[PDB]
Amino acid sequence: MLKAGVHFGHQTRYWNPKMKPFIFGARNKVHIINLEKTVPMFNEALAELNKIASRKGKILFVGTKRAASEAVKDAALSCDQFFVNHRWLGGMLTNWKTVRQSIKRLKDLETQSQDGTFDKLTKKEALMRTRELEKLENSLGGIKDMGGLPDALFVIDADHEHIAIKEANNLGIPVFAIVDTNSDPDGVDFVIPGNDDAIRAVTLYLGAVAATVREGRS
Amino acid sequence: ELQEKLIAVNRVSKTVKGGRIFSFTALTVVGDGNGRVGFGYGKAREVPAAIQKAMEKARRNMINVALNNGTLQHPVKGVHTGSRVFMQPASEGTGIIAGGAMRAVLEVAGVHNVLAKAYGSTNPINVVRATIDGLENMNSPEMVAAKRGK
Amino acid sequence: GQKVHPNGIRLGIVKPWNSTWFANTKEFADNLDSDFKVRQYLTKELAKASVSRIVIERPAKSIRVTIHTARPGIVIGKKGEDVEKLRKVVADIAGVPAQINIAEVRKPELDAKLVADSITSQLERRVMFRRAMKRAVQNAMRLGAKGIKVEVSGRLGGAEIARTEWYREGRVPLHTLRADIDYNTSEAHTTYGVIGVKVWIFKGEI
RNA sequence: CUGCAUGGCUGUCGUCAGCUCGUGUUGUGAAAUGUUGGGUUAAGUCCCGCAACGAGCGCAACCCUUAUCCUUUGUUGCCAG
Repeated sequence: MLKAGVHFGHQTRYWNPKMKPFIFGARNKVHIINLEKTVPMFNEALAELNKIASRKGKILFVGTKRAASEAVKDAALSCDQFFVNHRWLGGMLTNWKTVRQSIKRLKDLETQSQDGTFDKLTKKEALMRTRELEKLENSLGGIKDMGGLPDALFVIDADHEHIAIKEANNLGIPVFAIVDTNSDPDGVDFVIPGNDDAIRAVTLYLGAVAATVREGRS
Repeated sequence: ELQEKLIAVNRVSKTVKGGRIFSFTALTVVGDGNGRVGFGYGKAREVPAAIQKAMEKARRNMINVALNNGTLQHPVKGVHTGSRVFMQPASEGTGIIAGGAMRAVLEVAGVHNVLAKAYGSTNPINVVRATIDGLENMNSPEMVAAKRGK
Repeated sequence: GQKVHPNGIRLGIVKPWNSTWFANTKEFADNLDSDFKVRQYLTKELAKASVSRIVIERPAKSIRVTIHTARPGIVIGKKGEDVEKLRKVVADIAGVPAQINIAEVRKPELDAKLVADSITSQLERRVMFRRAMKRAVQNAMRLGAKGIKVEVSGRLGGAEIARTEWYREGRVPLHTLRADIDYNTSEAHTTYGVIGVKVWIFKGEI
């Protein structure tokens, strides 16, 4: 939606052949996507995401690119999603049959912190070992209650989350991506128009998609 | 009455460096006892662990078969790395019979009424994958006739 | 070889000593013969007690006994005064007043003397030796330890010959001098064999 | 008489740097990959980057000790005030 007619973002003459059908012209000299088709293109994929969540498919959001590096949990705390914001490498998802040892190791802390046995000393566990749990919650807490591998993957930019696309295409996971003015759908199975470098906008956009995953509890 | 069956055991001995080391490999099958078959490879520094790894893979592997009434209707071939396992429906006598690495594979599939020979490589880790390529290759009649319009 | 005598030469290394006594060197053999005699009449009033080891100190004009037990009630008896029998069986041999201390064993299913008893009493009941051996390790390695080995001998699983078979988990430093290994050999002594078990437990250096 | 019956006692590569458990990925498989590449060290040692990770062992650390102050001793030793 465009409301008061305001338009911003990147690229003022360049666009790639794979984005050719989405762009209609330009506004504020930036290339603009057809305002008649934006909402039905967005709803089309959002309904399949809701259907995956409505058959207990677990949804993994990747927020490595700066405009989502906090908003992937700070704008989505009541959406029932899972999240990653750390830098990707080879094996960053495909090594799950090993990385489950770190999940087992996290559960071994939150099954002990709840007990009075953990509280009876001044810092030995109630500070020194809470600092150990709060450290592993930062790097693995956003996937600890998932298990196995995702049933759908979501990415903010197919240029920057390109190894999350690579690892998902190794496991066979369907990928959902945001597009604006230059994107390559190679390895992406659903596309939606939106924002990838706003300061602004992405916080509201994440709530407009992720809240349909907590509808899967119905 | 699901049964977990062993096919063969192998020992691989290697000189290092000074002295020697040796590991064992096992090949096992579990399947479902009717219309489904499944096999596992397992390698370890001791036989009971090689079999234990193999069972842990064999329970996590599956192949669906076009099977009816526990039996075959046509001759079928399956091939893997020089093993050219050819199977014929066997009747009017003993049901096993057949090559020594095939006898448990047919029985965890529920099709242990079949005469089979390897016609090439006798190595059990080739033979089992050529027998299973034949269980993947077979079809129902039913489907070989139902390819006709309407 | 390279099995050595763990209850002999290795037992004085990184461990507390089970005896301390002085004597005139012209009677050393007689005071060594009584170091066994003060145990001979005592380990018969501990016959049920699940004791891992005993310590017998003989200071001048005194004798002081410590018992390391998995079951502190069965050594103190009715009203907890029957512990004085453990003094009276050794004071009648030494001819001097005797002291008694009852010490508690931490994790009695991780102590080598008692793990070998818990396997021997299963082999007397004709259980499958690998089941008892693997359950003893899976129990001990979950109570603590850095590694453990078990070796069973005699009539294994119904065998027609004596035989020997083992099982090991983790690290067992048998060639390291500071390893603090805990050890025992046991025997079942049946009509059909001697039926033996040997156990080596490692929990930490020094 | 014989380590050519043993156990114990130690001897050696050698303070050498390398060996395993739970695992991933690749191949029909022996096995590979990682442990390769860029820098470096006493050292598969410490880093950089990367399809690999945790956990162990050895190394280092730990333990023993020496080059010199501070406090405690103070004699039949020492002797400045």
